[PDB]
Amino acid sequence: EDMPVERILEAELAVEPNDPVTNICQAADKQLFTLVEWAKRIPHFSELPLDDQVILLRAGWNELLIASFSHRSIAVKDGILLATGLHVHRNSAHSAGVGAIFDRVLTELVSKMRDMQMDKTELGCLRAIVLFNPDSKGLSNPAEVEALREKVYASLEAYCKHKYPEQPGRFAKLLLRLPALRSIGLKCLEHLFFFKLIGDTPIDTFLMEMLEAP
Amino acid sequence: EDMPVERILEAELAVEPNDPVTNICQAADKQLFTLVEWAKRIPHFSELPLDDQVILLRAGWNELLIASFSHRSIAVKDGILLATGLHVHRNSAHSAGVGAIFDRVLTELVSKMRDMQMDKTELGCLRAIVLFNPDSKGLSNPAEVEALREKVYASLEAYCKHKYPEQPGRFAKLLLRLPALRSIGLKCLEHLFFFKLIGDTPIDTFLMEMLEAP
Amino acid sequence: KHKILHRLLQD
Amino acid sequence: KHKILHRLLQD
Ligand SMILES: CC(=C/C=C/C(C)=C/C(=O)O)/C=C1\CCCCc2ccccc21
Ligand SMILES: CC(=C/C=C/C(C)=C/C(=O)O)/C=C1\CCCCc2ccccc21
Repeated sequence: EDMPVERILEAELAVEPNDPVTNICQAADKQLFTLVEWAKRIPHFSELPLDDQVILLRAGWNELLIASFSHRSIAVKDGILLATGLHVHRNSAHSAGVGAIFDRVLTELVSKMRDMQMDKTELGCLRAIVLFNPDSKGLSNPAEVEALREKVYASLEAYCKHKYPEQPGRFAKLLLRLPALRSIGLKCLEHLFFFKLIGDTPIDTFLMEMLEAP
Repeated sequence: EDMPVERILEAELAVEPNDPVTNICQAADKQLFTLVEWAKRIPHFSELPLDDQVILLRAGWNELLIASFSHRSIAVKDGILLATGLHVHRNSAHSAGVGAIFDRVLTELVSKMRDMQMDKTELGCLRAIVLFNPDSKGLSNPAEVEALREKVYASLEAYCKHKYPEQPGRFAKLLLRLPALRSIGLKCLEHLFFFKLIGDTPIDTFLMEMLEAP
Repeated sequence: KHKILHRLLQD
Repeated sequence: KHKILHRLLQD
């Protein structure tokens, strides 16, 4: 209740209108600023105590961004579209040493989003659910964050069973990409931690801050 | 269609009536045999080509077993119940060096399963969905495996919206533990790979086979 | 590979 | 810690 899909969609439309790995890290730092503004546009998110807002964003920033550039890449042939406006083809990513993860992104996320034609409203609700992760360690009131998560998918299901009546399994099919997003979110994080360790691959301040402790 | 929740429940009832880490690895090897019999009891699972049956089990054995001992541990105070009949208390697991993961199991899985009172029929359908992972690499017909996954949660939702009419968000709440199960499934796997590397901690043949390549 | 798994699935 | 994140959230 009090979690309209319209406010969520607006949040999605409001924020978004040589080494392939470097370009990706730069695009990630860039989007981290936009991610905060986005979250602020999510209903009741700003009513949470600052500390809890920090925990939620630091907990899902990686999954929230991977989902976004994937959906944006639905029109791309064999690759993804970066916020910076650059394309990263599968062959290019492969020649950089991150072909395994890249393929998982195209196969488990991009392709699947394209086949069911996930709309922006559906994307938004999914990211909102990811944002409202009640399992986040440190939350001063997990039950509260839990309450918001349920309100989000309550609106999403209503949206689906109203926009796509012919597809009664669309709602479940949307939630069934979260496990893959969690898995891919974790692998990507491993890569970032390795890149930081090695030294090569420039990492900006905000992206760098996210790789802090915990 | 042709995926009754009764067959699934029966499958769950049919299979199940000093170092804490060692006892856990032994219990894992033990359950791996029971897992196969279980799967065979899952509708249409045996109609898939042997090679695909191998891929599906090797892909989800870890999540399928973690979910099962967690649900079984719902009655436990602060710990889990092993198939072997042994209890592993949180303090004990902590003193073994696996306290971080153990806590995540009690907090994100056991506790959450206890609060909503997930029933065996719900547990079964969830594991069935995990078993039918269409993202598994190597599948000769992913679309087919995909079809079965949808039939499973189609029956589960019907079951829920018939057994717990007062809780319209129960279905989604069940699927919303998969991301956590995927995450916890991966961390546990890391531990097993480390234990094998180090040398200590005896690992039986079947458990050992699962840690093969890929 | 997967010697045991195959045997248990065939039986 | 989380210097930048806090600033962007407060503004
Ligand atoms: C964690 C991450 C944030 C994505 C940022 C973007 C791209 C934002 C935007 O441009 O929309 C994803 C990464 C960066 C770490 C290396 C592994 C990796 C491999 C293939 C594709 C992406 C990634
Ligand atoms: C992967 C795994 C299979 C579980 C097997 C059982 C327990 C089966 C049953 O007795 O029902 C889970 C493990 C084993 C690896 C070490 C990390 C770990 C830490 C805490 C709890 C469990 C685990």
